[PDB]
Amino acid sequence: KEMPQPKTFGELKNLPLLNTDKPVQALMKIADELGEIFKFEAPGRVTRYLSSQRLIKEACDESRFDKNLSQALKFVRDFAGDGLFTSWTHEKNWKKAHNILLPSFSQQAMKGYHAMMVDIAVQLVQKWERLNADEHIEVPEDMTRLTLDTIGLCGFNYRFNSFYRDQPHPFITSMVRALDEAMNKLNKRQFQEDIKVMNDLVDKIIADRKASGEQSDDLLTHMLNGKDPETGEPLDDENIRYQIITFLIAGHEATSGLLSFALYFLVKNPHVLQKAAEEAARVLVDPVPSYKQVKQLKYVGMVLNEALRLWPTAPAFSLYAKEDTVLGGEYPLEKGDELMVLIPQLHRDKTIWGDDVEEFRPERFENPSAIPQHAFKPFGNGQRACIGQQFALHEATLVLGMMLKHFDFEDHTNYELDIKETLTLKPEGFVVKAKSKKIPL
Ligand code: HEM
Repeated sequence: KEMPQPKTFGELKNLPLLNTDKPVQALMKIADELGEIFKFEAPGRVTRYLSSQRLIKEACDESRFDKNLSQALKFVRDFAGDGLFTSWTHEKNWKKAHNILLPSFSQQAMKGYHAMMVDIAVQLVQKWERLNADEHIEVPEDMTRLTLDTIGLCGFNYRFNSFYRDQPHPFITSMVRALDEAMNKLNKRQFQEDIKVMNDLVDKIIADRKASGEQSDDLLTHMLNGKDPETGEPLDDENIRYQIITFLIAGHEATSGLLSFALYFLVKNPHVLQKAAEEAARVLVDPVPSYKQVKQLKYVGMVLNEALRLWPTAPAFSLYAKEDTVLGGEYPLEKGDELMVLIPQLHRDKTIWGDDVEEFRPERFENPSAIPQHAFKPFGNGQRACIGQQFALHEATLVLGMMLKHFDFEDHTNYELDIKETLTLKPEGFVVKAKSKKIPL
């Protein structure tokens, strides 16, 4: 009835406990010790971290709780503005952009993005085909080049050409710098300059596109042509800019993390790699994968969901109570009280997944309808769930399928998993060697 709480440090309350490079991983250990709910205080602030499916299912009831803008999201809003990710559900622009963009992110819409995804995926595979025998792959680095360039191409038909450079395109440098600064706040001169670099490029492309009248298969065309069904209003140019920034900010790192963790688990589990590779060989019979082929990569899809189970790459989200309510029959909350969903702990709930939760077993996802509601939430919840979920999974399934078709992989360093935390998670320093199977591409 009384909620556990970890060590306090006087006026600093619990804050010193997150004085670490790996706060989510620290929080998982606190959850291991304290159980399914604990209080966590800082000077300004109180939240309650939830870890069990029993309480998280209640937290996911949208009549009772809505998305909160956590401090991290408030700092990100300095450059992501009122784009979808950093808006309250009640802001007019959240609803407008959500209504306009939702069908442009459906599974069906992936058919329209597929050619541009393949363009970047082929660039990645060709890079690896072109390595000499003495060389190796920097996995999260190459995965981030791929996802950034894919979201730039599908997002606004802009080529960052990340596979042509050691130093990233200057927009990328400013975006990555801007993100780091917002996370570190949890400089100012550089922050403003980096914001300006982002707005300038994105505003220019928007202005260029409106001028030429060109129609493309990208999200920018959808946003220039879209009208909110409720009001009949379009998004204005400022908000369109924030959405483009948001697709890059929200999408690039979580998706490259997922591809990196999935390859990690595959090289650490050779039997699973071989089963995934046999499927990729059977299904991807053409030098350029089709949309329909990617959809037949069922076990690759299971591999990706099981990677998201263990290390969901956007690991926590924040909610507030809409009205006074009692959580789990035991914990009274007041209107506005905050909850944090700790997704890696949720995904380790032994009452749902059985005792073997640390084991990498894609077969858990063989029958998606036996996973209970709200047991598996790597893309968040309800109407504030990831709008990019189909995009991320189509991209990851395509790319992983191709990697497994085209190369054998060696964990040549016997890499020890080290999870770096930013807004997202990734296996820092993960490296492999890939030997080409010499299959046409
Ligand atoms: C595997 C990769 C990804 C993961 C694990 C992921 C995860 C998430 C999660 C957990 C949220 C909810 C945030 C919260 O409740 O505060 C979210 C929201 C969002 N994501 Fe993703 N994401 C991924 C990829 C992407 C991609 C590629 C894009 C864009 C193309 C994207 C765009 C967005 C947007 C715009 C939102 C806000 C949606 C709204 O609230 O209306 N994400 N994502």
